Amino acid sequence: AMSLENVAFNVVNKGHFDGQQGEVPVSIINNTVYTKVDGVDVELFENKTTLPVNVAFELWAKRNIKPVPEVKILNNLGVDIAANTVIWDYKRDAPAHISTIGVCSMTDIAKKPTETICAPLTVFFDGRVDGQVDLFRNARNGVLITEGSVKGLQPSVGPKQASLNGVTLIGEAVKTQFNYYKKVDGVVQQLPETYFTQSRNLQEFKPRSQMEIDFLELAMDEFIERYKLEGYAFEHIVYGDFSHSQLGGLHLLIGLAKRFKESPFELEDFIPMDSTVKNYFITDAQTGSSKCVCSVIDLLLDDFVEIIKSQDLSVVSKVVKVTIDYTEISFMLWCKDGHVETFYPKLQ
Amino acid sequence: AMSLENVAFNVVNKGHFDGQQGEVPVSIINNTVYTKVDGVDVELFENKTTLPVNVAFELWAKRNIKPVPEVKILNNLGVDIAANTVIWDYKRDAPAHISTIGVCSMTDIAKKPTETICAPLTVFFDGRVDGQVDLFRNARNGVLITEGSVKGLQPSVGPKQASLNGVTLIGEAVKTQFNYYKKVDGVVQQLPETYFTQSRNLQEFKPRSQMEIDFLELAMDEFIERYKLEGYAFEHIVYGDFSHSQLGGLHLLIGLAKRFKESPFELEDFIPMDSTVKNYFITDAQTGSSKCVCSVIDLLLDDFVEIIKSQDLSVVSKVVKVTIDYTEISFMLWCKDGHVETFYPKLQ
Amino acid sequence: AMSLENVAFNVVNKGHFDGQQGEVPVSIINNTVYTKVDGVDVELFENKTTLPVNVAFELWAKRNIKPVPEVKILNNLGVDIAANTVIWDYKRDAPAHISTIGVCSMTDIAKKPTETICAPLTVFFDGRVDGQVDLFRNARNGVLITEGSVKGLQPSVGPKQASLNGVTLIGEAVKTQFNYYKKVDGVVQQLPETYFTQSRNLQEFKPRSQMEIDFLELAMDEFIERYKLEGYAFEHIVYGDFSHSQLGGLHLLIGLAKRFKESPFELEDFIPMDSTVKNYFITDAQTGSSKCVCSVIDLLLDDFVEIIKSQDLSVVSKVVKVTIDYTEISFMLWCKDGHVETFYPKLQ
Amino acid sequence: AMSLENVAFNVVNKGHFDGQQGEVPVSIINNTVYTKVDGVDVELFENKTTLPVNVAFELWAKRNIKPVPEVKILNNLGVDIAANTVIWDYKRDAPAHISTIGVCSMTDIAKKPTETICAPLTVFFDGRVDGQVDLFRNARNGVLITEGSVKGLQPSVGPKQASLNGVTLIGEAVKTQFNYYKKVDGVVQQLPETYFTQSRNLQEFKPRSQMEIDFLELAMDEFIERYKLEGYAFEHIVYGDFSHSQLGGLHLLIGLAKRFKESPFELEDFIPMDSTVKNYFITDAQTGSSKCVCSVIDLLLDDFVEIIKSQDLSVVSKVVKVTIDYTEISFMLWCKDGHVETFYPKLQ
Amino acid sequence: AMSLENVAFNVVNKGHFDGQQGEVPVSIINNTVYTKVDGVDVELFENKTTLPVNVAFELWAKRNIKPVPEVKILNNLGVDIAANTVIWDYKRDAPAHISTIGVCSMTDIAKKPTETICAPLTVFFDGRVDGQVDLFRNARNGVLITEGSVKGLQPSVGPKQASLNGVTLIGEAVKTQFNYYKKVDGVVQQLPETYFTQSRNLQEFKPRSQMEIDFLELAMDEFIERYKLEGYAFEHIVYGDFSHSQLGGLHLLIGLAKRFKESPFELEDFIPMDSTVKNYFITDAQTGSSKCVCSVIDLLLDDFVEIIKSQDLSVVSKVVKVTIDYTEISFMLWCKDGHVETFYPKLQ
Ligand SMILES: Cc1nc(C)c(CN)[nH]1
Ligand SMILES: Cc1nc(C)c(CN)[nH]1
Ligand SMILES: Cc1nc(C)c(CN)[nH]1
Ligand SMILES: Cc1nc(C)c(CN)[nH]1
Ligand SMILES: Cc1nc(C)c(CN)[nH]1
Repeated sequence: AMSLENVAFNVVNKGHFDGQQGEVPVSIINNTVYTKVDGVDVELFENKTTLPVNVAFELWAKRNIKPVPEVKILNNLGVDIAANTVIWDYKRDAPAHISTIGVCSMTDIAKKPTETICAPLTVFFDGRVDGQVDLFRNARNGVLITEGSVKGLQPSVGPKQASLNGVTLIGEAVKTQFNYYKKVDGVVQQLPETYFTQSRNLQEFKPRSQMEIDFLELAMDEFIERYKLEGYAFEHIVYGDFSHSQLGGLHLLIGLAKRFKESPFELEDFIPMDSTVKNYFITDAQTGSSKCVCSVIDLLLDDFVEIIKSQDLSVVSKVVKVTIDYTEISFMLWCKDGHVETFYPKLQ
Repeated sequence: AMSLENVAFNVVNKGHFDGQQGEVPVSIINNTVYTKVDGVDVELFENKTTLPVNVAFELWAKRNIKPVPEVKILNNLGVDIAANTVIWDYKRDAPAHISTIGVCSMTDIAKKPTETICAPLTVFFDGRVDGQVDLFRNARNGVLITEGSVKGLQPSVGPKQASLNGVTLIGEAVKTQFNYYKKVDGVVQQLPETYFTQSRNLQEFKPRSQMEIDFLELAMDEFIERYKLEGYAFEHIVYGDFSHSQLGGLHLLIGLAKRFKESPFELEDFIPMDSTVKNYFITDAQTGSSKCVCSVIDLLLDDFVEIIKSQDLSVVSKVVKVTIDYTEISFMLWCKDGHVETFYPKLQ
Repeated sequence: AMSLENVAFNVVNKGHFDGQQGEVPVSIINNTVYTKVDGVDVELFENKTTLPVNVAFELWAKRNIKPVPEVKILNNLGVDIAANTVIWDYKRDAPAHISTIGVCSMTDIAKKPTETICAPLTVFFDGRVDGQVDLFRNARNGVLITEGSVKGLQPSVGPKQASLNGVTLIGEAVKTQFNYYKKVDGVVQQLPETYFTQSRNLQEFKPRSQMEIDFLELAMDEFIERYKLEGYAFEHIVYGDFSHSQLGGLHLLIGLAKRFKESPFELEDFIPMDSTVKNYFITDAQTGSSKCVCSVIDLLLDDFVEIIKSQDLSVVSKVVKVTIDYTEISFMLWCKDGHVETFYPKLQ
Repeated sequence: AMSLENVAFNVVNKGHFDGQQGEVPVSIINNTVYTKVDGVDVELFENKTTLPVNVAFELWAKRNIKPVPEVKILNNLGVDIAANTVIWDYKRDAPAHISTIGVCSMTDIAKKPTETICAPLTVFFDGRVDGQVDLFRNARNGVLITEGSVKGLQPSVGPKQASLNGVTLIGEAVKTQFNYYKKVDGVVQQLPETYFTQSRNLQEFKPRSQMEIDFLELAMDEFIERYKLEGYAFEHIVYGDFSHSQLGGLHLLIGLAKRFKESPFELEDFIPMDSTVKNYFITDAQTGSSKCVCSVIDLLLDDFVEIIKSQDLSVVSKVVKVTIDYTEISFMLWCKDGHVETFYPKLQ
Repeated sequence: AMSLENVAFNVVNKGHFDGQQGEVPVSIINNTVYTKVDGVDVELFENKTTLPVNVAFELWAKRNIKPVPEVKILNNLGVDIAANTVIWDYKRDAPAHISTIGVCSMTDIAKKPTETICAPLTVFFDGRVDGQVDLFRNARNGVLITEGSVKGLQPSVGPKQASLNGVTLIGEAVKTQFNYYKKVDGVVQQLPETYFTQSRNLQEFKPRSQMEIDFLELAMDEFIERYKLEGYAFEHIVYGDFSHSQLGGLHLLIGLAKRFKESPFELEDFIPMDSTVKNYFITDAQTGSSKCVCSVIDLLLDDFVEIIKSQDLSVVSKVVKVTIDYTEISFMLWCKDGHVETFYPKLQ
């Protein structure tokens, strides 16, 4: 019994769509939904999507308010659509998926994921919702998350963090670590062994290991001494070189976080979306060092050290493929005389 | 139980809002309402009003589909709002009135016209709706239309024509001639003696008298001979003078209609709204004669002849006030040697 | 090697997309594409679709410029997408189908219809394009049109008319009558026996039989006499009754065409799309007779007479199902004393 | 002698509308007003209102630049319109009122508040403007503010703070505490005894009493000990419970301010407007505790303690009505064994 | 070989336009350019200019990514257009100039600055680009910047700072100090002796001299004592007077920076553009002191002290003209009894 005024009533009275009965007067102008409160219009939703305003408003109101996988993880697993929920992409302020199943009459391709239209699409299933583990078992393509064991199904432990209403966090009052399962053409696939990105911000970066605590506290030459990193080009790769017009390295988020405490810099997010590897046009404010495409990855420093220390350094240039967030990331490894020159997430 | 999807269901299934239950999926883009019909969007309403798209859509769906007074008549009588209906202005493709009573939650100032908010406004009442003659009796300010007698109330016979879904016509299968009543501060007013404009189109003009039949069939000098119009400047005023750069006269719609059969002309309606007197920037295609503001009135030729023949012609210039469509229309009368030079609906 | 400036170059220089090389400067404002011609912007395309302006522009430039099936026929046959072409819906000024195959990078779901994404969709194939009869043979779901015989495939003769650049016509210099074939899950279907709508306009209606020539020339009571139509309510159904406030019958386009020569009327197309049965809110200008939902079908009068004369008239009300344009159209048959009262394409 | 170019001249040259003579070239595109400065367009005003761009621009330029009552106070007193000024709502970036009196030709319902149209509306009068105390005396409905005594009129001391150009503050160089007067139907009404909200921000919260200084400095169990708050559920109500998936209590702004210093949290203002009680969808970043509708009020902790300590605690659940900012706020009081379980501003 | 999809490919893959070959699917909706990434639209550019969206997108992608003169300097020198580059105005998010030369087909007035159309316009030339010093020599009107000497041309040393991707800085890894040259009507003009504004922010203000270090550390009466500023009204002019309703003085950015550390204030930038003298509507949050037009200049305190100490103080009021950023700034000097009362950048 869906309607614009009923979705708006739910937004005004419940903070989101809660299936409540009622209507509030709504007015649509430009790409913004308004409601009349004591004679005047009050903005409820500014549409930043490529969907019609009322359709985007309904999808946002029907967004999942439970901790869910980060959009980069769902994308890396090939999720096309979600079963009976909307995964809201908070970075893009838009639905993570084009179509829906049992959510909105305008975007729905089906009411239930068991409809033959869904068979070729990778449907996201949530084991926390009743019947969705069974729906995953009968779906030809899909990705399932659960809080515990699924009889017979071999699990893949996902990252510790999940997104709750746009806030990435490692849950204390809620579970954020899920078991992951994937199926392609009716067959359960073996999810690869993988590292996970840490999903930290540059402004509120917090070290998550003793190595990371030492990197941020210690000076460059003494940290490299303590962790036996001589010859691995951490000076260029992690710390960054701000001496020439073109900024050198600076590919690990922790390096950007360290630099940020001393002097500010501009990071232009020219493809603003959640992704395992991010690309920024960086301009260092202090020196004027800059780089058009500086690929940045947020790995735990211990994981990055483990990755770089497990490479054969006897070749000038090669592609090193590492599974991170379930996807294969290609790193360009440059060496000279058995020592690393640079190691960066390869720009395709 | 109003909603956008329910108004749209009524539009799609009943042609207008009929109070039916149901919903159809709707999408709003730009200022247009669309509905999904077998996978594709079909336009239902393009907003040409200054109201929000969804609000205009609802008001148009809730328009009065019965023959109603033309907007120029309602305006001339000072109608501010209508009781429990929407008068759709088809010349502007917008609601004739700013607010509503018992129609739409966004535009409603009241649910019933008996609310004290309505007392200072001239409410339009329709005797054809049960209880509205009584509502008019208790309203402080109002305009009432009826098909027959109202006990005690002295009627004012309105024009023969009414607007049915934007089509002005003299009804054969429906009654279009109404009795009119008006109240100002609780007192039933004596509506003045009035002429009525004929509301005819230039393209499909039809004569409504023998004088009008003769005007369109006979040549200029023989019509003026037959009707003793010598010295009344019908050559300039009605027929029009296309000999100089500035078009002479041409203020009566019948004259424009006659000219139209021989050669076409451009009429720029720069204030496109329903009004007793219309103003056009006219460019005659055959001669190139033109005039920025050519005021045009559609009076029955017999009425215009009666008006001009009842004027004292012994003064160079004066204002002749005529009650047309219940309003006072000032005309400018120009004379010389006891004969008319020009007579036009005055530009203020 | 697709681009906005290249599509625009093709539009400006070839009238449509012809695969030519070149670019013209383009500017996009509002929902309109402009091109600079000697210092000033000239409109090329105004987007009336729900797609992004540049995407709609490309699809319209890449429209099929050959006579193709009318959108109502494709819809009735369940066509979801077209193979390597765009069917432009000129009644909606939008693409007939949501997605494309080998046409535009933004709307493409595949490059070739042989991709497994297309298997569950009914793909439209054009025998006039090389290899498309073979593509239809290997497609699981599809609709095929041809100019002649396909070995082994039993044909279904389609209507005489086809749409050429939005102009429906029976071709003299081009073939417009196609053989139709359909497959559901790999099985060649037996297309039902069907009547066809004539797709005529009200303004330029032309009779296509002696019965139709007689209907338009003869008076009501003598036509009904000549064709033994006494007791079939053609007076109400076809001719129309303009005596009461609610317009009676008027469900056959030929009747609207006949009425149109005597007096004009307003037809509000509230669901403006190509369909076998059309619904209009009609207001007769001469009488003021009106009806919110007047279903109108354009059948050849001989076909309508054959349909109504082949019905059992011994029941008050029943649903009469007729295959028209390959689809099942429900009609409502109302009888009394063995005679027809009304027979109209049923409003669901 | 109003004009768009004259309002723009005043904005460019005086920072607001100052009644100066002159014009600057203006261009309107989208919903933004621009001015040409040395060959290029410079944004003057981005319209975020539901009014036409030029109308909103004029109202914003004509905004009151003196300390005025906060919009929540005016709303709580039922103010419909202001006399000869615009109260700009900085939180909504729109005029606080639909219409004006003597301000803008597009929004004006009258030029002077003495016009009969204003009689039924509660007009806001400013005693600091000459003649407005007299206008209030003759107005049927209205709200008056003054800096001192009005002969015969019994005053209501308002809050210490007022809004100056969107900045809420307790004035040192200007008076921000006003006397308030209200009239309904020609009769001066007795304004109730009321508490006042403190209007503080979460990010720049400052304690305004020794109790508040102790709440922010002291730990939970020692503050409750010092102020004899045992059994009043301040642990749940003020401090907040972040242990379960649903966040417990957290209804006093000071509690949110204390929590904010330790760890951040998201507050979704889903009805973004000035109001005595605010509703937020809160997501605690540290724990993942969340609540869809967390009603938040900014009372001085001493006032909240006085309110909760003056309640009978011998009932399971009841509505406690408290006058705050002149309006009656309903609080839901939940008790068990003579002790408080929760006390929150009741969600209607 | 320019195209929208090629500019977008360059933005996605290089961070800006780099002349690379390739295309990415693009969609334009509203005034925003999007690209499809794994099924969903990702925003590439939100148009805030008065140019068409695709044109602004191309100009922004083709922006100069090298340290360039700040827009205020180019404006002060009368620059109309740039040679074969786009100077992006980051404060206005728009191109600094209306037209281009050899950049975009929509905005280009010429391909090379040697075309007679450019002769009357002051073209900006960059000596760092090959052939541009020669182009300047043959241009009738122009402004040239270089890193070193130009044979025969007498240089003007510009400011230390330049804008790199919107970041104003004094370069360490890149040169930001340029030599400036100007030509009017084929004749090299002598650039005047000039002071330079420091281009500092209020939030991240840093002292650039011992006098500035002392101003920020020392109290008002002791700083004035140390620098012999008694009688120069620094208390009013630089420190600001927040005691009356109208804020006194506060015309030097360093004064606003000092005040900012103690208490916050609102600065309304009503003409948001880069300029030597800025105008703000300031509201002090602590006191409620305010001023509609507070002209603010960021001079090094030593330079401002030198300017004010080099004035004759024996007149009530006079205009003091000082060349700053190459332009003549008029200062209003008010004196009494041989002492300064106020000294502010005169509001024209
Ligand atoms: C997360 C979110 N909420 C809203 C109201 C939006 C629209 N910009 N986005
Ligand atoms: C009379 C009318 N019908 C419609 C669908 C409109 C919107 N332009 N106006
Ligand atoms: C058939 C058609 N041509 C054009 C240029 C359009 C856009 N309204 N539609
Ligand atoms: C307070 C305010 N000033 C302006 C220019 C606006 C428009 N967003 N709002
Ligand atoms: C500097 C800049 N980049 C972009 C994507 C814009 C559009 N707002 N402006």
